[PDB]
Amino acid sequence: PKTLTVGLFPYLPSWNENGNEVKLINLIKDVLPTQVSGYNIEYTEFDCYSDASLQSLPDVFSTDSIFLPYLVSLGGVKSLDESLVRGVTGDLHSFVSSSASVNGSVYGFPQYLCSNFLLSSPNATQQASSLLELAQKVGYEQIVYPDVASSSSFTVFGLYQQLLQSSSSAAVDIKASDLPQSGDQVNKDITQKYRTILDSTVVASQREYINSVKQGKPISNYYVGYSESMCEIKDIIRDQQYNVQLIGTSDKPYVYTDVLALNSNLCDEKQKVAVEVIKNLLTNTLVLDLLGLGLTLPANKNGIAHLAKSSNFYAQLSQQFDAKESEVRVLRCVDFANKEVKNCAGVLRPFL
Ligand SMILES: Cc1ncc(Cc2csc(CCO)c2C)c(N)n1
Repeated sequence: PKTLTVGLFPYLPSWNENGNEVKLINLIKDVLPTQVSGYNIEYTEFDCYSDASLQSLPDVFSTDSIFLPYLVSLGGVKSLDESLVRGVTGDLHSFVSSSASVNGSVYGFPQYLCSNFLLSSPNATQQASSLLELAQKVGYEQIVYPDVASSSSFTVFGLYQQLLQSSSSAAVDIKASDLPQSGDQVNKDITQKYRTILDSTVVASQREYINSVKQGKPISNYYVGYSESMCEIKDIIRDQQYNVQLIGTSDKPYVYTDVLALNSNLCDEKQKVAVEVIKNLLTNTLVLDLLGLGLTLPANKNGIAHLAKSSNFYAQLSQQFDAKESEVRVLRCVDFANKEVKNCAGVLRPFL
């Protein structure tokens, strides 16, 4: 009868000790209430990195803000009042709030924060402000960066646009015309800088790096990747005193944000229930504590502060987001999504 379909961001950490796989998204799911305000609540995994899923939105969904402006253009999302979101999330960083803003309007509740952070060892032989700077200072094959070494589509597409584009505001909104279509459109200067980072990257996966740290013999004192990817050594990061920081590939540091948005076809009775479910997701201390176990970052200052009270890891990031608040950029797409990203990455790859 009256059911609320909730689409969750499914790309959360996963623990594994051979055979048995524990997914953090399952832990969070088995904590959220299935009965709210008379409505039945269905939590399912919503893959925003699938064009098919972006074509059929649920009542409420968690999408990467990278597709948000394009998602707004389809009209499938509902505009929200500034006060309504503020009363749920609380204080938001400038880049976080701007990541949910499209055409001077808020289109969802910021849920997750992420970036390619730099995990520096205690024996950090070098310090840097950009990955280009760290590439020159340390040298050939010294930094661990799995997504760059493996040339992941979103990373190949991502870094290229970060090096190329520049903005005064936080939102770096690009169109489909700004994408290389062949090879004569590929900026060689940008591709030259990407190569320097790739040259400074060791040919090693994430699993190989983690196992090295666990065995006490790290393959490198430098690691770049998602905060969630470091969750299997969160104790070692704390004990041995590893360092984390917002580092840009060049100049400005980039950030991913996942945003809980409401469908445009929601009635007034469903809108209040959806907000209630959302307010639970963002403020429930048990949910936040579970996020802390997977080292994934809440988007609001309150969620970050809560986890910063018992984690030095979160403490550094909270200091980082505050110190470089005006410098952080967020890449977004105006009139394209996954297909055009995968295609653009395929064009760029040979020139790397
Ligand atoms: C919380 C969080 N962590 C990481 C990401 C970034 C990501 C995760 S999977 C994926 C697909 C790559 O092919 C990307 C870009 C995100 N959006 N939110």
